[PDB]
Amino acid sequence: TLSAEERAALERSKAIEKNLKEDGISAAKDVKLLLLGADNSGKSTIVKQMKIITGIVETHFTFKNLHFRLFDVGGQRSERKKWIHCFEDVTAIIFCVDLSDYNRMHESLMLFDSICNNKFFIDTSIILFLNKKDLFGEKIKKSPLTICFPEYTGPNTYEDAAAYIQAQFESKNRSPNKEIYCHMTCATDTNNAQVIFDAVTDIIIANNLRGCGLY
Amino acid sequence: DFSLNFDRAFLPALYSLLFLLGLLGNGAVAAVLLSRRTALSSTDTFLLHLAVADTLLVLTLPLWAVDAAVQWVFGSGLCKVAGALFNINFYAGALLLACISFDRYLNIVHATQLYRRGPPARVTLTCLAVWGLCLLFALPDFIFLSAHHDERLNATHCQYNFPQVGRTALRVLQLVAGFLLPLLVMAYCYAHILAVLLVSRGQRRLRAMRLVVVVVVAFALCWTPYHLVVLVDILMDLGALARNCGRESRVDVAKSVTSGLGYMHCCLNPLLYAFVGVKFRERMWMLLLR
Amino acid sequence: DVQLVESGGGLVQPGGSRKLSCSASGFAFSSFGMHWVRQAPEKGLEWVAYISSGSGTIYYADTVKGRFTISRDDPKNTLFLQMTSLRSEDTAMYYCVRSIYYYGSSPFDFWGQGTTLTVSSSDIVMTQATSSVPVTPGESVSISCRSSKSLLHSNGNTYLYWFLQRPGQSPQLLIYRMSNLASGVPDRFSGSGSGTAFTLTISRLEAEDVGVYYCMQHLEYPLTFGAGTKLEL
Amino acid sequence: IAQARKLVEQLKMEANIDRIKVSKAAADLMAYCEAHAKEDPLLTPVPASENPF
Amino acid sequence: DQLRQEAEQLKNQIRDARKACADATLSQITNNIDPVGRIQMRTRRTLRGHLAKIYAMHWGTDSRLLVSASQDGKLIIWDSYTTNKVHAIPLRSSWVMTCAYAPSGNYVACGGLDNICSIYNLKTREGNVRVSRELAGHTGYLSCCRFLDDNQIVTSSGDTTCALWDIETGQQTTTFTGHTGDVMSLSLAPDTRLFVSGACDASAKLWDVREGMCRQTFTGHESDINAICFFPNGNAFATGSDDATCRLFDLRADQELMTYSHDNIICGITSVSFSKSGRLLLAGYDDFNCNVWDALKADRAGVLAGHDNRVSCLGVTDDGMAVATGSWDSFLKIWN
Ligand SMILES: NCCCC[C@H](NC(=O)[C@@H]1Cc2ccccc2CN1C(=O)CCC(=O)c1ccccc1)C(=O)NCC(c1ccccc1)c1ccccc1
Repeated sequence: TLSAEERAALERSKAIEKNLKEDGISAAKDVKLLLLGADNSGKSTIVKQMKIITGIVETHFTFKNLHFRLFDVGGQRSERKKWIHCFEDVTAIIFCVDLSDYNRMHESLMLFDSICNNKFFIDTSIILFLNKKDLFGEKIKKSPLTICFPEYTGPNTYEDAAAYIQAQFESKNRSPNKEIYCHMTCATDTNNAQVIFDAVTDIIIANNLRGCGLY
Repeated sequence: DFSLNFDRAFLPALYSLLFLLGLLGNGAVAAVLLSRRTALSSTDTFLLHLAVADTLLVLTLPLWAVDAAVQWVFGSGLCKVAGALFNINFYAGALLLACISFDRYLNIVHATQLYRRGPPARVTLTCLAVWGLCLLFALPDFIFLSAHHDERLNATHCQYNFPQVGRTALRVLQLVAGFLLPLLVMAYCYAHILAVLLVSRGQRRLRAMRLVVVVVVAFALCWTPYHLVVLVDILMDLGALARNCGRESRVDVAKSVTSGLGYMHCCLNPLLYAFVGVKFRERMWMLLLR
Repeated sequence: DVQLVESGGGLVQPGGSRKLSCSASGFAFSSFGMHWVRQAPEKGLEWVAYISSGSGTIYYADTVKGRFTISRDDPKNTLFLQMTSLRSEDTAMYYCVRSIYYYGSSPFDFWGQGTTLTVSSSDIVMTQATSSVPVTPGESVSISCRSSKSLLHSNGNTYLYWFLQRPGQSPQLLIYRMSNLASGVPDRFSGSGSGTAFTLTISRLEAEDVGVYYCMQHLEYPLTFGAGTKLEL
Repeated sequence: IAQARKLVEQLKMEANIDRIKVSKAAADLMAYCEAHAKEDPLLTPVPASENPF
Repeated sequence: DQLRQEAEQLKNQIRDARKACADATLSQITNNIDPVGRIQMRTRRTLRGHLAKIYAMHWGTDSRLLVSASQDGKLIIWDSYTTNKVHAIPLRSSWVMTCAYAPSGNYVACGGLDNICSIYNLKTREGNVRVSRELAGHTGYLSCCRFLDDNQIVTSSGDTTCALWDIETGQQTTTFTGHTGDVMSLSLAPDTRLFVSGACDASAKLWDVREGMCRQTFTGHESDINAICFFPNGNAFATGSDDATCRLFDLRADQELMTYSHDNIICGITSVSFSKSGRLLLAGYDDFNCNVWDALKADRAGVLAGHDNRVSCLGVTDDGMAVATGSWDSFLKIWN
């Protein structure tokens, strides 16, 4: 850095480093969540505060002094194994399930098992959403929940059927330190951001417990 | 002479064992933390400084063991240096434990207000402040500590030549800045951590609660016995009790034993704050493989 | 297109003060260092002041140190020069020049149109031996200039710049370190040298090459120019 | 029925290649890496005076 | 129906001819060559400033400038010698898995999960880096980018197809098809007339850029191929796979010459590169290390023990004076 022109080059580098540091700070309050689920599962209408912005679609709603970024990876039509590691550091996985699509239930269950047991997501918690309660309650009366799940043995009431569906999904965890925050949401449920926020709060606390040395 | 013989026959071995184990643990902690190529978290930095402080405190122990054995034979300069190092490291350890508790409280209770997208949250400012405050507290040790030649026992030990008021004031400062303030900060922070954890949802909260309770109980049990006896000595000196040879010997022996326990706490520090965390154990395994 | 326009010149009395404004339009003015270069009536170029990008670093010539002050207004894309006490030696045409410094850049590419100022009535020395050189089109030419210190640095870069000033127009950069052809110039120009002797050679001289050629050193401040060599047709 | 029509066509093109012995091919690799062996700073450490790093 | 039998017998004929050529293994001809010894290489530079994980990196043809792409949406150009940051280019999408440096040094390329290859012009009259063109047409993520000229770039995507673009017009000049899985990497031959690509179907094929035809296909890997590099003389290439092995193929022989597997290696290779001579073969694994192989004898000649996370990219300068490696720990290191 002896030369006059080399000194100015060093000055420019320090200007770049300052801007890079500033950009990182401005992107520190952002929580990155991954959206997953089959088609027509309501993964595009979870929180009505969308503010969106083929490929990867992002949604960047903000709520309670925290910037939430939702990434939807539908439309890739590729092998997940080769880009799943790109999301290795996401705070949590938001998994959506439609209770009114019996034929699509099995595909969703396979998706959950693969995502839950992926080597990269061995520690990322999952926020499972079971959408469209009203349709499920209307459809169960006409069609019992036996065709989709031949092993079902309990009654044919809404409370038991929903509980059994939740239990099956939770049975794929097969790992500790990873928790699933299951919730039931309807079409006219505005308080979906609240569910994600409080669920994320628990995930953040657990992560800090690991870093701080309390676990 | 009973107290002197007990010191002679007890202090050497205990201090040697403390030196060995404290070195082998705190040095290992410091090396494992310094092996990190990437940044270090706030609690990691505080633990590193605590390990350094404990290492220095245990390093100065064998000189004190020799002093207890026969006499000081290193002159007044080493008396001053050893005393300053001892007090600086003791205060640094106390304040670093308090800072660790505060950092844990901030990271757990106010988790959603301090969220950061995995940057290095540098905290060296508080470390520098702690070390400077410790030097400020130790200043009197630099000023006053000397090596008197007792004409009653024909011995030579590293003792303060303070006036009686000065000795009492130094004792009160020890009690306030070493025990009361750190203990209160730890109690508040960890009680709030427990309150937040009881209402959380997960499988990792149980170990966190148990570790928090163990840490608080360990600090209290290890340090209270010495400070209570120090308060007893202050009460005796200020005229609240009657002086006698038997009580003097009992006080001396109790001070020796409680100080041994207090230094055993700094010996145990790695087992509580360092070796119980999964992160530190993983780092230890990685370093050992290297 | 890149454009630098200066204003604020005119006639002033001795001991007064004036302000020169250079407004940029058409490039990232925030990212370019800016220079002030003045040319006294038919005398030659002289470096005045320099303000870095972000205003971190500022330099002045020994002649104007204290009297002049250079300021930059990034949001408005303007460059200022405040002159406090003006002597009769400050009369000249003031030029606004841009410079960007990074590995492999051209730090004197564009020059302003210039504004005329009139007032009523150690350093590296670079010399150009010849003042005039008659020549006709189609004939090769060579222009050389020496220096006191060796411009070659430990970096391996020879810090020397060649500028061409046409009659009635502002100077234009041709070679920025020792042989690097500035963007937009024809490839007929060439540069060579070693340490303290340098030469600029033009092949197949054209009718647009008539002007004055200046050789400048950028090794260390204050920047210094050559006397100038004129080509006569 | 039509997807595999081009698949067989490619294999016919790929199967008609004038190949050479691995002995000759392996030897050619050995010869090149030996000829251009003095110009490889990584294979043999370069003097510290000529190292830009 | 009959065509299926025709396909199978053609494969048998290819295998029959392939076996006929094999007379002696590569390790059987180069047994008497004295080893290269222990290659000890020490870090010389540590370029820091990237926040997220680094996914790609390329060397300038002048062997001094570097370009690195990170998941934080920044494309930084470094001065290797002084560790200065020449440029910092923000990206529209932070999901980037590749980056390339033009041979002339005037342009730089970027791409990733957005399915678009972005080209940024560095030598602009305005002094800032501007996105010159955005190439679209791939229906899946972008895996690799490589410049042929100032106006020609070859791209690889997860669509199971490659492409050749004309940057000026922006259209897709030629499309290469034949793979049955995601294409993860490609390397241009020194003469820029042939290039090979490694896909997730555990195969690689040699493509004639002028003709748009699959000249040859190479198999042998048990899993997906993650990296690929040409031999310096252009008559062979090496491939890295999740099989935890690297293999050397020969175009003229049309076979696999050697394997670089070790019993202690359990993880896959993320990057592969050669030295200037072609004797060392540097590969980056998921175990946070890079192993240097004696490409002629398949012996571990050294290890580049650095970085705290997976090594994602490798690079060797055109003059062979240094090796750069990037990892998920957001640090680039230059070795010599
Ligand atoms: N009667 C003669 C001994 C009166 C002091 C008493 N010595 C012991 O008990 C044992 C056993 C024992 C036996 C007989 C003779 C000497 C010792 C030394 N002891 C040590 O280990 C080392 C202590 C020391 O030489 C020291 C420490 C710091 C600064 C300067 C000197 C003691 O109270 N020492 C710890 C205490 C303290 C030390 C010095 C001044 C004031 C207080 C303390 C300091 C800081 C934090 C916590 C406690």
